[PDB]
Amino acid sequence: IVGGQECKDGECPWQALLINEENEGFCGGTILSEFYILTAAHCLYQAKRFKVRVGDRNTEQEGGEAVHEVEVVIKHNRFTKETYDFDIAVLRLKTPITFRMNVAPACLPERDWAESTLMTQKTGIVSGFGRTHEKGEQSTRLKMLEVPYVDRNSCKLSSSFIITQNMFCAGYDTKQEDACQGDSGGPHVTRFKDTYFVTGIVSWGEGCARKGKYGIYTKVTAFLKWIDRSMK
Amino acid sequence: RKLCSLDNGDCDQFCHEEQNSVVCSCARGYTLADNGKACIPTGPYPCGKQTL
Ligand SMILES: O=C(CN1C[C@H](NC(=O)c2ccc(Cl)s2)C[C@H]1C(=O)NCC1CC1)Nc1ccc(-n2ccccc2=O)cc1F
Ligand code: NA
Repeated sequence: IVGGQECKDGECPWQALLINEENEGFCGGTILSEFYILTAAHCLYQAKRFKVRVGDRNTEQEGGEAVHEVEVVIKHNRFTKETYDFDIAVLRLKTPITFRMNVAPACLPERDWAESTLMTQKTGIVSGFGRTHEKGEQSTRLKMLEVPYVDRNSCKLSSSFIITQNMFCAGYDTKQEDACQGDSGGPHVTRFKDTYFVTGIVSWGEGCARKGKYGIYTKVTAFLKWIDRSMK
Repeated sequence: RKLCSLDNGDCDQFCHEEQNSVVCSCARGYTLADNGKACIPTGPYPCGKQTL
């Protein structure tokens, strides 16, 4: 996360972190329930063996932080690096998460209500332990960042790659705030009356916080049914 | 003739227009209140709520 601020206690409880073998987080995830984490399909190709940590906010102090092995990985069959289209996956954990301080699931919204009510808000919230500068280092602290929804037309113009209807853009033209490397797979959530609903998955960007470029997110409304089926 | 486009049909969470009226509903882990508008958590860690 470039810009934004550290999540305060209890504020980003659906945040999960994908940790490789050398125990370093490389992607984020979103807690959807006790057994399932939402993440980006493209994260899967940055580790053959990885686990999921929850409850963390500072990777420099080690209570409540907890690691979970992944039992089953459900990658979208239509994902591909060529396009980054369909950039989504669900993980089943081998042992269930116990919800507690800093560990709770985000809500899956109903699709049409989310399109007409969540996606039409001004901003959503993205969070992660990813790099705090494009070339910087990952943050030991969980951070969050308010990101404006950006109009699909503008993002298309702004972009050097094809933005599909399974993607949306959020962020800033020039302001130095964005998600970044290491945030991929993590939550984009939209608050509606004190409740936070999953609206996006950090997916990709040309750099991080670049001028004239935005954050690109998997559009969760496009896959609410797919997640449902993946979780059953 | 009621709409979700005005104060979300007075719903706490999901709103749909049904037979010229609004019907509210809630995410899993919540039960719709008797008043038909509010969403009442059924456990202590309902989705989408910060653990404050
Ligand atoms: O592959 C990267 C790598 N990057 C991704 C990362 N930024 C992000 O992941 C995000 C930014 C904002 C959001 Cl949201 S996610 C920064 C930078 C990096 O890792 N530099 C490492 C190098 C040392 C500098 N970006 C990327 C991925 C996919 C695509 N892409 C999109 C559509 C079609 C094909 C395609 O390749 C374009 C890209 F520019
Ligand atoms: Na930008």
